[PDB]
Amino acid sequence: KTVIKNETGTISISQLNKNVWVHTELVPSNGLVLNTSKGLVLVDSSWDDKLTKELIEMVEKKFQKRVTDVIITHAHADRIGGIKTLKERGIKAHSTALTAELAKKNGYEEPLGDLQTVTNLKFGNMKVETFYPGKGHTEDNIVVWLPQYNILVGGCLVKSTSAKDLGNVADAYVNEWSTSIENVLKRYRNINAVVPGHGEVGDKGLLLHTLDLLK
Ligand SMILES: [Co+2]
Ligand SMILES: [Co+2]
Repeated sequence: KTVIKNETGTISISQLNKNVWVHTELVPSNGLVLNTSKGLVLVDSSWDDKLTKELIEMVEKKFQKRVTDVIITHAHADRIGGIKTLKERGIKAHSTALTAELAKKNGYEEPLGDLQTVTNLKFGNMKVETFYPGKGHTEDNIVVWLPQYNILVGGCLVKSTSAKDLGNVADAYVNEWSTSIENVLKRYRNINAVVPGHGEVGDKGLLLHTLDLLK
C-alpha cells in the first residue's frame, strides 16, 4: 500500500485500492478519500479549517480533480471542524438531520442534513451507503459502506486494536453502543476492511474489540 505525506507529517494518505484511500491527520484521526470519475469525495474532513484546507489541497493536486462532497459522520469537532472551509468552497457537506442540528446547537455551520437512516449515493462510478445504526460514541454517529469493495468506515463508533478503552464518553451511550455495533454486524455480514475513527485499519475484529471494550 502506497503512503504519501504532506511536507510536515501532519497529513498522510494511504492507498486501500485503485480508488479508495485513507486520510490521517494529527491525536490521529482517519477518513477516506474516494477517487471517482466525477470528483473526489471525502468521508470526513479534519480537526479544524487549517488541516481541512491542507487535506483538500493535497488531494486535488495529486488526483487532478476537485473535492465535490464530504460525508460528515458525527458532529464532534474532529469530524465537523472544517465545515466553514467546505461551505465557503462550495463542497457539499452531507450529514443526517441530527448531525446537523447538533452542529448548529454547538456553534458550527450546518451540513446538509440530507442523510436518512439508510442512504444510497452514487458519485460517478462509486457507490456509497450511509447507515445510522443507533447511538454509541455519540447520539448521531453514522457508518459508511462501500458495497463495491466491502469496506466499512466505522468512525468513532469503532475502536482500533490499539485502543484499550472507550476514550471520550461524555457524549456516549454505553448501554446502546453494543446494540449499535450489532446492527452494523447484522447489516454487513462480509467485511473486507474496517477503518476505525482513530488508529490502524482492521477487519470485523475491530467491531468485536469494541464490543469487548463495552463490557
Ligand atoms: Co466524537
Ligand atoms: Co473521534
